[PDB]
Amino acid sequence: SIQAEEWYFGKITRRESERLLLNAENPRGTFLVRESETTKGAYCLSVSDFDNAKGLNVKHYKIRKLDSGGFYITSRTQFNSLQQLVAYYSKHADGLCHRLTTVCPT
Ligand SMILES: *C(=O)c1cccc(OC)c1OP(=O)(O)O
Repeated sequence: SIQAEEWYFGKITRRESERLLLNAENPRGTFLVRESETTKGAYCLSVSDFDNAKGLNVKHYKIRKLDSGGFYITSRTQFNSLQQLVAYYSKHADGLCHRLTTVCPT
């Protein structure tokens, strides 16, 4: 159950995800997963970042889910569940702006 997950914010808008993530107290990698605004069946991983060029900012990554079963951001790297995907990206930055660190505070 992905809805049981504390990092799953469900049906919130992209603007709302940015409002929650653009809090000065959020370190790099603060994140949440929400439904995509327009892609049916896809989730969206919203992640905070920070650098001297952009300062505090937010990145969004589409998470696909196949009827065939797998969840992924890139088709080359798939998982059996959204939870496993989140766990993998909490250890590997790979192509993301930062590895996932802590769940976005309400
Ligand atoms: C996720 O689906 C996603 C990925 C990349 C960019 C955006 O919006 C900027 C995004 O959020 P969405 O709700 O528009 O799909």
